[PDB]
Amino acid sequence: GETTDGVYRVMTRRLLGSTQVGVGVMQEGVFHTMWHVTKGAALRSGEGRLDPYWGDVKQDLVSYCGPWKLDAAWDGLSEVQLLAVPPGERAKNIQTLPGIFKTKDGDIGAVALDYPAGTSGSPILDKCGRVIGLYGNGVVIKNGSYVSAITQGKRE
Amino acid sequence: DMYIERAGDITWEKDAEVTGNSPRLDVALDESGDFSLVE
Ligand SMILES: C=Cc1cc[n+](C)n1C
Repeated sequence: GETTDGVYRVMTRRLLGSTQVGVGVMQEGVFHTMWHVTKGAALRSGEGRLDPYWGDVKQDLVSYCGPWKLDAAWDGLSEVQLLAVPPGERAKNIQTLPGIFKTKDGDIGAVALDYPAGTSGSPILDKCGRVIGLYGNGVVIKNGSYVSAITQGKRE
Repeated sequence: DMYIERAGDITWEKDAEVTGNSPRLDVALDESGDFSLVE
């Protein structure tokens, strides 16, 4: 299958027609997406198969073919870009200054951008093009708008 | 049966569209991976 680094759509033919359920990142031979997109199921890439390797429901992350490779972090000051990949639409970069999710276990960056559910797993990047996390696990605030955490895994 | 299809390279775009605010929110994360607002 295709193992070239980059951003990929995650599709299914189980529902009506071909439906985009999410997005992911291929880096260093490992496919990275959010757990809620695949539910830990195996994936196809052309004629090849990608098996899950690590996952965690609470972090809402999953890696295929190897361990989680993404380790860049938001610096807490600079604007970032969401590389949104919406269903049936071309990949597009959106620049934004993240907000913060404050939790009892520390603070996490958060992006206030609203895209269809099928955009979950789209990468958020810093100015060097490094992936600092994935978009698509967040909350709906007072005025009904969506705010996603910048969700990043640990590189063992 | 799920499958993947390449959608692009991962690069920073100079002069990309700039939008979104930066809210500071108190949140809780449950064991099922769901975030909720703390008030
Ligand atoms: C990726 C976007 C997303 C995930 C969950 N919701 C409600 N939305 C709008």
